[PDB]
Amino acid sequence: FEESFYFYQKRLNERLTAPFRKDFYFKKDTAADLDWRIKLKERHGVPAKDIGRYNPRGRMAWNDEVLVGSQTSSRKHMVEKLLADAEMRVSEDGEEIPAEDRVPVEKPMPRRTEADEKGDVKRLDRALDKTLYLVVKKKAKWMFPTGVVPTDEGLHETAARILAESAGVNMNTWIVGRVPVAHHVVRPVFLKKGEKIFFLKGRIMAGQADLTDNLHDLVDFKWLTQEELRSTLAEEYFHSVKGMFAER
Amino acid sequence: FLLGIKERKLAKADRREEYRRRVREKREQR
Amino acid sequence: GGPELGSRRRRAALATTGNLPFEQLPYQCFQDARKILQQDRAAKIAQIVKETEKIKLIEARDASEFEGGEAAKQTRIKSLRKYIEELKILADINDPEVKRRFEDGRGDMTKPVYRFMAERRWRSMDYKIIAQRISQFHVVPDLLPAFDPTMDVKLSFRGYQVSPGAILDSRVTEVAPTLRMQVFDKGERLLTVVVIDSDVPDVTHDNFKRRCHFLAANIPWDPSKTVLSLRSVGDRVEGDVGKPWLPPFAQKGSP
Amino acid sequence: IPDLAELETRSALDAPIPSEEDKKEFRPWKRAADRKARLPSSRYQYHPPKYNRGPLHPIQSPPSSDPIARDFVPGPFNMPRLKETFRTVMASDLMTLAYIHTPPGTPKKEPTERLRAWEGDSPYFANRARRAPRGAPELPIRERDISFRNIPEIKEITVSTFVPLGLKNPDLLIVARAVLLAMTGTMPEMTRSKNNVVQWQLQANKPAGCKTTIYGNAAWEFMDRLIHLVLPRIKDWKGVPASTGDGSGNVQFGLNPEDVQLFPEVECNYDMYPAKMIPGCHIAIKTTATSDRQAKLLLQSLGVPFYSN
Amino acid sequence: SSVIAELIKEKLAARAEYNARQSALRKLQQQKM
Amino acid sequence: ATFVPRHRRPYQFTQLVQLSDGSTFTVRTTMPTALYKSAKDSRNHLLWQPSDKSLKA
Amino acid sequence: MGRDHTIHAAVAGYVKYYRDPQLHPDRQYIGVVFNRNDKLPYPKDAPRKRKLGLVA
Amino acid sequence: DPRIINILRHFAVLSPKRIPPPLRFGRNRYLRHWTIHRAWLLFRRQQREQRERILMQQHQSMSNACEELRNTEGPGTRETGYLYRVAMLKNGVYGLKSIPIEYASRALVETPGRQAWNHEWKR
RNA sequence: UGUUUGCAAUUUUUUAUAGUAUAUAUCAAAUCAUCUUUAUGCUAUUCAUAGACCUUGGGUACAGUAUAAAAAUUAUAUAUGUAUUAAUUUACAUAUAUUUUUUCUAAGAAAUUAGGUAAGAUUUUGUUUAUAGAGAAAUUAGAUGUAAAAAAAAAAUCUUAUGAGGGCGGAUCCGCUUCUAAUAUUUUUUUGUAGUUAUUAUUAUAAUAAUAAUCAUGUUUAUUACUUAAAAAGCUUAAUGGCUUAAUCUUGCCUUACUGUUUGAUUAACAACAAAUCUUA
Ligand SMILES: NC(=O)c1ccc[n+]([C@@H]2O[C@H](COP(=O)([O-])OP(=O)(O)OC[C@H]3O[C@@H](n4cnc5c(N)ncnc54)[C@H](O)[C@@H]3O)[C@@H](O)[C@H]2O)c1
Ligand SMILES: [K+]
Ligand SMILES: [K+]
Ligand SMILES: [K+]
Ligand SMILES: [Mg+2]
Ligand SMILES: [Mg+2]
Ligand SMILES: [Mg+2]
Ligand SMILES: [Mg+2]
Repeated sequence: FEESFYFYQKRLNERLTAPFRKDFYFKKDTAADLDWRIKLKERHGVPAKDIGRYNPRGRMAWNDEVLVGSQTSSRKHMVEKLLADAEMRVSEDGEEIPAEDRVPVEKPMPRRTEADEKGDVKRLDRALDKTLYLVVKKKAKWMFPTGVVPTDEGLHETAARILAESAGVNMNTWIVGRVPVAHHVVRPVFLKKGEKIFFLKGRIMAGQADLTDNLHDLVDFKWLTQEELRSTLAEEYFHSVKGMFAER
Repeated sequence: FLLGIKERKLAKADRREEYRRRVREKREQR
Repeated sequence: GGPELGSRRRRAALATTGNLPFEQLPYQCFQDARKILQQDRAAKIAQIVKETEKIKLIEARDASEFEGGEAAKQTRIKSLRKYIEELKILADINDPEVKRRFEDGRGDMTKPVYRFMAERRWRSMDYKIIAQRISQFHVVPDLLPAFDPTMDVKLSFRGYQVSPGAILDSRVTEVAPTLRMQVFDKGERLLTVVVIDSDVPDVTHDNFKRRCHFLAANIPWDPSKTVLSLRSVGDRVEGDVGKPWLPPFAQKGSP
Repeated sequence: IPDLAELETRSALDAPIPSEEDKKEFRPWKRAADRKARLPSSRYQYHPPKYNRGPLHPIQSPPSSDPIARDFVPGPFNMPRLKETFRTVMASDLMTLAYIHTPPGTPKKEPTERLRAWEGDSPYFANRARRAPRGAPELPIRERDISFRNIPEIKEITVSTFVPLGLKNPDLLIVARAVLLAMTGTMPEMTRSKNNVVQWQLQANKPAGCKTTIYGNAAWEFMDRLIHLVLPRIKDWKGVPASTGDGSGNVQFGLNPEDVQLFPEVECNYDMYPAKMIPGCHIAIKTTATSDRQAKLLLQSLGVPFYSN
Repeated sequence: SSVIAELIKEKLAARAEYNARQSALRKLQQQKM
Repeated sequence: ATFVPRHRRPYQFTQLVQLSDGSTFTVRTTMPTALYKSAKDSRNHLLWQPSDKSLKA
Repeated sequence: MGRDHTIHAAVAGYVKYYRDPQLHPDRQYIGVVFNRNDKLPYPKDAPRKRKLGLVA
Repeated sequence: DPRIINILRHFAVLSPKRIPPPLRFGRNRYLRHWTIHRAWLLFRRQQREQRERILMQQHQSMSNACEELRNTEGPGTRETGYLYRVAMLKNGVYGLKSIPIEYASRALVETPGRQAWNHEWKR
């Protein structure tokens, strides 16, 4: 619906926006002007490349809507037309370049990388449209980097140290702040001492985790999504950290 | 005005068709 | 192709186009937007079933259980009942045909949806005028201490609509006028019509007195009725005529 | 259920989607050509008036959201990548970064009247006028905490240029009006002088500049190119001054005439404007923040470096 | 334009009729003035 | 009588902005160019990438 | 009220100096009542007290 | 002067008398836009109430943690509420280096770059 | 056929039919200059048609991923080449004005125009924060807060009523008078404060309790109501008073800045008269 709405609004702007004056961008009798007129002629006078063929004036201006199952509104079609137009169609001397001689433009990169296909959970470029979470196994139960809070340091100063001792210092990270975003309280057994874990949100900009020579008894790590966390973390350990999750 | 150009355009079409016809008869004769 | 089908454009469009419901027109943005409203109305209806069953649980609950007694039990169901009425309107407020049927005057006024748009339209231009007449003509506080109209009333003399507070000729205002009323709430009630002339000059006491020119009671009215002829109040329609229509008049010299 | 019975039975939102056989025969281009005649016009002919002549005038004007209205602007055309970033990654960080805890049973804070009143036993204190704003003559707005219900965001941006030399060379104002037209995508409004200075040859009440204003998505897109395509290209740029801010949440800063021609819209057609006529601008960012520090924190979230000066 | 021609003729007749009444009444006013 | 002003907006296009990092995104602009490649941007600047080492009396 | 802000009498009555905090909170008015024992400002909900002023 | 005429021509086409007129839709056409408009705003309502729900949930996760942290004792010989009082300090939160620019500068993109992520980054 | 081409959608009115006043259609006016050739041309391809690689031509295309099948089509004069005629007749093309489609040199870039009327706006001055060039002094953007699901009930103190034609003395006249209604006032006796979304706890996805948010079916540039001391700005000229709920400002239409006569006042204009001032019909 968003694509259909954008395309629907792009044509309503064609009927209300002032026409496009090529004189203000292209000088008459130049490589750019000739290149623009040739491509404009193929688009049937429409100076835009992402609204198909539609004339805001004339006797056929009322027929602006598109029927069901149309490709013109898709994002793939929009990007395809904009890329096929970025290629020069006229040499610097004003002569049209042959069809087979035109140099195509470098196409964009695919949204799904090789990691998505391979399914490597230790890669940070996987699920580029979702938020990944660093989960580490302890010699076994999966969890986040955790540790005891000494008497000299605080909550944020302790989280920074544990992260460097567990995941190494080769990560460009930033602790959001001192406020904890979630807590998991394990009541005591009247015996065993309870635990009041306080989690601090963190964000990684670049780098990769390193478990070599870690101080804690850590074995493996993996960057999981919000959907894969509930399948890995325990029920009680997940119900307490799910409130910190985001939309994506 | 619009239909005026229409009628005057169709009128010129007949004249062009009369020229196309008559000139064709000469080409065949030659 | 007769007038029973609509205007010329419809009878003309209904002869050169294909027979297909308006909601089934194959348009991309129109069918992607209709699906958003479709699966939404299904959620509103799923909520009405959830809230209706919640009142049963509260209804079948001893008032003693509630810390506030029976007083706190009704204020909770009241908020629930009012919440359902809003869901019955939001389920059809986005329907494109409910708007078409209402604008064409073919809307069923017994349903909350049409009575909602009917009042929303009346409160846009007609209420602002009648509200002004009550103030500029000093109908308040003269006749009543305070008055806020809640229904529409359009009176026409001999088939001619009269503007609110318009000077009419003594000959035009000689027969009982036809009241084109319209109520916006459900149910059937008995109405009482009164026509009062509040400017009769009393020269003996140097003041004005009010005179009733018409009075009728026990007139059943529902949101489906629109026209009421004050001529036949006890003959055709049910009602008790307290005073027949008196031709309005004004002596020369008085305002 | 009686409630469901009160709903529209002839629901159009519950009809099945169109079919392929009926869609293949739906050819609007063929209907007009096949008709071979002009369809009679409808009897409903109401057009929005050119002037609003009151709330009780017979002919009324429709809202701006009505397509036929004279003020209708086509809706959004795309989702700016900057507004999607903020609402996705940064909206929660600002809330988590700046956050103060309130006990569960904390009583609501009642605001104090900033215009004091005289209270006492003196018979004169009764009808005394309210005291003046203590300190400054105008009351400053109070800061609102950054909670989950108040997330500072960008609202609009005003790009204004002042060309005093346009009073002598009228061609300097025409070029300035065209630069801001392409840079922002709107029709700038000409501005006039308000003071006279014989030393500067400034005359009041004469056109000496222009201005624009972009709202909604148009503002996020301007910041998208400004921060990621214009400012990085300025030579020896230190950042936005740390002193910018009107104490109410609006950040202001200007660009040199050599930095305005770096805009992708101006450099593409640079040879169309006369030489030495591309002016600077005073870019004013208006945000929903309620303080001077909340604005800097908002711009810091969008990748705007601030240099101390 | 099979059945629409009849409706068009009805529209044309409605217009040609008014144009006749307007010209038939405008002439009466010019005689009274 | 309050005048109802109309919007005077110039023609706008949909442009693909390819950053120096290779990433692309669509934007709304007035220039007719379809693809705008940026050789210098935040992804290629030291003020925005202080930790980046490649750009780095 | 006159052109020069002079307040005249529009009917035959008795002058009254009063304050109507309902109409305007910080204004003082002058009125004319038909009965000397009337008290202005009249309550907004009471009927208008008017005289015919006509002879038959 | 010739170049300036190219500018005046650009403003002339934007004159109120030159710009296109207000739209003129029929009923079936007007109703079709009425649903597209009635649905788009509803779509925004769903995206808003969803976006505002996550903000309320994330906020309630902190209130529960901070509230609990305010009652904890320790670590060691530390009075109750110490970590809470230290967790509410805003030292450098509103400074110049508050948020790292490397994170804020990286915005979303329709498609990734030649190198989506940099795993070879070294301190 | 004015009005956007798929279909009863604004207000009033005309006419006609049914109908016993209403209903439907139709017409006119108001609101608005939306631009309209159903293809006659273009485009692509092919087939003829010239010979040192030309003009003019006939076909083909089958259109929702809309299409070659209109992204904008005029007239006229001169003159040339091809070509044609009884002819500067016709067709074609250029040579270049000249006109129409107003669609291409920004009036929504320009005046401080001051009265009548209607609508809309409501601190504009100064002070102050910030802002390429820009400084003591140039432009621009800002400078209060609250509310917007919703109340219900008991008594009392007045005041009002062209309320009950109240009662009693002299229907609507007047002083005493109970009752009822309404506004206001008590800090008053309280009762209720939900629903929705989400969190936490208990209980068996639901229920209950607590906590938090909650104007929102609406282009978030939301909107609406209320509030924001005083001075200052503005209101034809000094000074004083006044106006912000208009006497200011903006815009539309206008020119009552009208003709004759006339009322009551300025505690009987100026401590007389006269020339005056305001107001009424
Ligand atoms: N708008 C309302 O009706 C409404 C209702 C309740 C509360 N609020 C409050 O007002 C503020 C803003 O409301 P909002 O969140 O609904 O505004 P919004 O962000 O959804 O709309 C702002 C602008 O963004 C555009 N937009 C919205 N979604 C888009 C998309 N997917 N792609 C491209 N453009 C898009 C809109 O059309 C509009 O131009 C918030 O504080 C909100 O809680 C708004
Ligand atoms: K939204
Ligand atoms: K003030
Ligand atoms: K005026
Ligand atoms: Mg000022
Ligand atoms: Mg300065
Ligand atoms: Mg004036
Ligand atoms: Mg005297």
